[PDB]
Amino acid sequence: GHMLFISATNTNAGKTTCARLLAQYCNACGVKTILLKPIETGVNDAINHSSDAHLFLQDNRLLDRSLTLKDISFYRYHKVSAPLIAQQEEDPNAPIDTDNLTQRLHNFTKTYDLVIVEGAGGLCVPITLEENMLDFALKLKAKMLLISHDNLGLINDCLLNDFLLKSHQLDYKIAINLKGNNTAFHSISLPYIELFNTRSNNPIVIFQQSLKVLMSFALK
Amino acid sequence: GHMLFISATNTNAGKTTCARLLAQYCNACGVKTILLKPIETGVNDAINHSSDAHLFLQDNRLLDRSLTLKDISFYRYHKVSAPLIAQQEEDPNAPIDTDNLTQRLHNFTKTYDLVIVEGAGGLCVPITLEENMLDFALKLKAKMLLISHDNLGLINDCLLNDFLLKSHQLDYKIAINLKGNNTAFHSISLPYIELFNTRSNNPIVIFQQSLKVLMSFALK
Ligand SMILES: [Cl-]
Ligand SMILES: [Cl-]
Ligand SMILES: [Cl-]
Ligand SMILES: [Cl-]
Repeated sequence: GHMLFISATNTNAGKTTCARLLAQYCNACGVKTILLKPIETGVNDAINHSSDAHLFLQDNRLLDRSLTLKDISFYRYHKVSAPLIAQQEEDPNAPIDTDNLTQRLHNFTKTYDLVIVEGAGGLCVPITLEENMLDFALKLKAKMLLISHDNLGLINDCLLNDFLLKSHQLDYKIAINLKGNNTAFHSISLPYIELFNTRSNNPIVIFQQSLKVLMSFALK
Repeated sequence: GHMLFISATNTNAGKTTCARLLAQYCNACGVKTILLKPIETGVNDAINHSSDAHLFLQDNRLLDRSLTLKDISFYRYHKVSAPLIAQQEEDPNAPIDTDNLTQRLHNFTKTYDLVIVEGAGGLCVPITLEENMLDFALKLKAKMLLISHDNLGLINDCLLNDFLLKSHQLDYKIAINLKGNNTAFHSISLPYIELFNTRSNNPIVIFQQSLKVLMSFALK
């Protein structure tokens, strides 16, 4: 090992925040961890240095000053769409090559104890006509951490993703990104999360309660 | 036949609007159609007559004046949660009985050409500890219409649901509820929907383009 893919149930989940918190925690525990964003849409790197890859780069440069954006993010598009569409429209002669990405990402396992790879869009978002984000995670042989939002509706979103993930050959965890000012989660949604977890071999966790558990998972 | 379950990808999809439009269309074509909402959460019937079941009732009373709310909706809770939680908290001695619901819903096939049954929450939302909305749809032997929202993100949500639905033994269609003022769908999300549909035996449709197709589907 070790490599951990991070995806989200939905665009509003806050996966980048969670990825940064987990890598900060791992680093602080002496587990040397890098954050990669191999594919990113909706960017404009001449004008905005606040993309996921830029935030990752900032964190990463605390371990290696020589890193640059192109070392950690490889396919970057202005369009907000799914990567497949953004690619076809902006770079028609350059399909996303997941073999190349697998080599680039796995090279970092020489120099890091943990390589965190953040996806874009969700598990089912297309990268090529043949491959989605989940297919890429499967090719990488990574473990998966799927971040959920904390709003009403999270049960359906978590369980949709759980069904997809349990139906494929990978080790995964679903973690809810619970915000500090959320006055409803515990009384509205948590009761079912607790019931679900009694009946499941793989429980849904709360991210904020689970830094040690998720580091253990990632490094297992 | 005929019975058509209606669910949604997410809370923001507008399934009730779509259900009402489809039943209006069917009625206008001489296909006598009733709208049922067997389970509803987040209601307060003393104070608000604008719940899904109330809207359904209004439409239904154009065919049968004698119908009342209790004829078309059977388990109603104040809590916004998943039905299982709302039930456990409000009516601990009265679990939702899907055998009873199956009998009640199927009785309407005596008097209607099409029975539309709207769920609550989504396919994976729990009704009992053992059954979710999809399990209930499967017990009913209904066809399924799953309404999607039309925002960025719809690809992942549609495909998550498609995976769940294709993995079970039922006839389904996914339809996007496209709003009139949406200035982004066609250039951002539709290109992939079109690609997907070339490669699928069961295409994702746009609800507004598909009243005749969906009526044909429901009555097939
Ligand atoms: Cl994020
Ligand atoms: Cl929920
Ligand atoms: Cl609705
Ligand atoms: Cl989309």
